[PDB]
Amino acid sequence: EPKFRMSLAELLDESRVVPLSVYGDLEVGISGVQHDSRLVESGDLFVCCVGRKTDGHLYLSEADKRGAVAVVASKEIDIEETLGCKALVIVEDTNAVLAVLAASFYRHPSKSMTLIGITGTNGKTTTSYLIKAMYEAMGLRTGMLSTVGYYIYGDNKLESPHTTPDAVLVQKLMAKMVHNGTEALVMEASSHGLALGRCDKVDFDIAVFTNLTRDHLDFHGTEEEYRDAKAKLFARMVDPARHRKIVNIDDPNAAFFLAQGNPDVPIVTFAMENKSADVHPLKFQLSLFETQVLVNTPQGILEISSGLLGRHNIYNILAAVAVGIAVGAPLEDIVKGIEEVDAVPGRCELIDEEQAFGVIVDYAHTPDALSRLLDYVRELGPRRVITVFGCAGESDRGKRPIMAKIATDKSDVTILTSDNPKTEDPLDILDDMLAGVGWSMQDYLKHGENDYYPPLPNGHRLFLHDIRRVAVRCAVAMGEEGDIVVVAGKGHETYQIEGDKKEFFDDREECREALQYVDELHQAGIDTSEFPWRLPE
Amino acid sequence: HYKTNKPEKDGLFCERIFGPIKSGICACGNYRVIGDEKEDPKFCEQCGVEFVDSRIRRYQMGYIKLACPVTHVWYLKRLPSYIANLLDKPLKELEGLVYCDFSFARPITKKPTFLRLRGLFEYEIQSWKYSIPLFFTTQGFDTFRNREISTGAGAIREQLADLDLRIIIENSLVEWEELGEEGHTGNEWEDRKVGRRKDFLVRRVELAKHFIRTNIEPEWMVLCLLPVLPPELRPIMSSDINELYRRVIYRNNTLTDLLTTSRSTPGELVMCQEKLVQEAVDTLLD
Amino acid sequence: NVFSPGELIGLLRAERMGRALEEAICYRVVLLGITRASLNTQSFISEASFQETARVLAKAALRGRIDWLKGLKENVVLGGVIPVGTGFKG
DNA sequence: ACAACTGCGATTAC
DNA sequence: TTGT
Repeated sequence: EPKFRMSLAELLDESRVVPLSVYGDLEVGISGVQHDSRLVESGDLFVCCVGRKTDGHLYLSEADKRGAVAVVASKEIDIEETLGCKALVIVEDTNAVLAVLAASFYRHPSKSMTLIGITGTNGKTTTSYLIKAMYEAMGLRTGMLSTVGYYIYGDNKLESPHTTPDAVLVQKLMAKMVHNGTEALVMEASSHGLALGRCDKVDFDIAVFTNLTRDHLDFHGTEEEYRDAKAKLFARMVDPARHRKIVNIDDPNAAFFLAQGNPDVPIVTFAMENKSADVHPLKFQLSLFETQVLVNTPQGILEISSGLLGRHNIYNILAAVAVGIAVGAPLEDIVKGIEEVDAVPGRCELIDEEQAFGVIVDYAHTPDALSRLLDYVRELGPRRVITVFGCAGESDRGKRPIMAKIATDKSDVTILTSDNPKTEDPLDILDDMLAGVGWSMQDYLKHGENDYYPPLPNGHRLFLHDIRRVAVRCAVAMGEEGDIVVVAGKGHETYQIEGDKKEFFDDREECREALQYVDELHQAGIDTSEFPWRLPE
Repeated sequence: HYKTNKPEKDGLFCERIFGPIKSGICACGNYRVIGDEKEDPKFCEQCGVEFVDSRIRRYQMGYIKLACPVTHVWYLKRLPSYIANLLDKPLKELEGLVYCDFSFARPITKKPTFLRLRGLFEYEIQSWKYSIPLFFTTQGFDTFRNREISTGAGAIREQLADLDLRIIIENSLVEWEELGEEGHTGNEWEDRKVGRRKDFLVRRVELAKHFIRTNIEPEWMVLCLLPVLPPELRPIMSSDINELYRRVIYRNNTLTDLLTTSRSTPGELVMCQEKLVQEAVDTLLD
Repeated sequence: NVFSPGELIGLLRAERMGRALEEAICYRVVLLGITRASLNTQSFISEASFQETARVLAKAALRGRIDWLKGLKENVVLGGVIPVGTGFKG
């Protein structure tokens, strides 16, 4: 039961699939037609996929190579040469073929059940799961797709290589879920996914943006392109008093997107400082474990969700409160959403529940994200802040000098180790990283030969190691009551690849084991205050 | 072979690795003529032995792979010790670390080291290491133990490998310039000690300067693999050469078996077998 | 950089270096006994390998010495024409 | 730690 | 042993 209404020629004819050239009929048995060649299977019709990377001719060639029964292209394609069925149809319109790839009954169920799209610059996945939990607590089962995993409908999420899967495959999965095992099929995609055409070819009941800013400026080539695409997709299928425009009023792109489309749709603002939005925290309970706020708004709920971040998580909770109150005016239904938001999701995972100092895992793969997370941790951090991260072999090396400096500036103790060697010497990239602060590997080592390891002129200590496991263990063993340790290498990843070999040993459980077993080293007498550990005799 | 007088396979007299025992004949049982007009395979598919005149056994060598490295007797245990000259560590310390189970804290100086032991001779392993291995991932502990305290034959190889001859000659010249200012004014014992130290420094400078420009590496003083003499040159009637060869082969394969058996094996047994292998290598060489 | 303390050089070479180099070269005459003299020669295979074979062999191996066969025993060991008498090409 | 005449021939013992 |  992968899909329906896609194994007959009349079903494709009713879907306005006019290719102007066909041989016989689509008599081959296919559960769901997929525009992408990889998503389609052998003996199944594959329509042309419209995209900047893969055009219609390349998609038809890949489909004919993979064994698709039908391949759509602008010119004549010899799909029957390496297919299971001789019948094929070449459509000269790539966009029309990609739109007709999804079955009529498949696209009608997901569009009729429900739909919730969340395309924001920052903090989109934090609000998508909150809205999904609110809809599940309301009494309607639904799923929210993310960049890590494509989840059209249901609690489970299917593995997808790209951040946004194929539109036809997503529609087929949503139809299969809505047929049995799911009551609603909400298709949520990011700004890039919405600009590509993944969530654009789906009737969105509610299209709100968590954070509107310059997204895909280098890809689309023009600012506010993703916001304009989202506004156009919302205006394509819009209903009166059904679409929600909850977004921060401080962002001009949010107001620009809300101005476009049907004006009969409900509009609201989730800004805290703005008085027109009527939303405000009105509480001082910020903490690393839970940050509860008493929202006082006429439309928003009273209680708020406990967020790990100071402003980002608070903004995500404020944006999700509107979607939670739209379904149910009572604030008691938002308890499950608040619990799911405080459940410490993947992005910027919270500290471990073991009795120990703060240890957080973040996916700071860029300098800006690293500096933002360091500022967020400095806001909450009462005492010394220790960070451990590494660059990527063969990544832009421009990033390397600055990041080390950005970490050494905010953090008093910084331990640098190779997070991903990726076919580059570990010591070779650590030297380029230390070049940002003015040191070299020869010095460090000479300073290292000395027990001193002299501290940075600003008064902070820098330390270098080549193995990530021992570095994380020393960072998790060097802690104080108020001090916090931040792991910024892989927030939502557990794969470490050194050269050709790939290991999955890296995980948060490795850090938890260090906090569990640090008591043995403490009782034995080992000193972790500095990188040169003092041992008995 | 037993009561067959035939060369055993993968042995000291093996036909496959060295060569055939008879000219034109092979261990498979089919005679062939080398250089014939008709196309003939150089070596039998069934038997590794090549079809060649049996003069190769005279000029053909072999090699035994050693699991634990060994140290050359000539460089180590002679009164002028080139290893003790290059590595300023005393000769007694090196002889202990080689023969009597000890530990060297820092054998690598070109890699990061978390532990701050920084000791020359560790007379015992009583230092806390069980809490350290459990804490770190066990595989991780294995990964860094080489940069950590090492024992037997890895510390010497890492010291000889990770070494800068220019820094060595610089420090030796500095120490030479420092000494000799007023040593002669002292007693005969103090003057003798200063003189001996100065001569040691000069020999160290000469050794390092020669090593700089001779396309020879001090790493090769510790033997990773041991060559085996050609069979004919040690013909079995049986020679001691071959008796010592059998002894070192037996000890080395027992060591390899103990190593491949399990990592949880006791260190005492493998260390004693390493000492036995090194003593057999010493008796074979000199 | 030219010479080290305790080295052994030739009298003519020492005088020619002293005439050329301003750098003070302090040298004193060591009368060398027959045996010592042999153990200190340009060839490691002819005169060095006569009393202490293993020592001079290890020393030449660690140094990387190169011997030019200008002596008799050197060609004798190699099994070639000795450059004496009929073996001297003129 | 190192070396202390040159070779030849006979036997018995391994 | 005798001396190096």
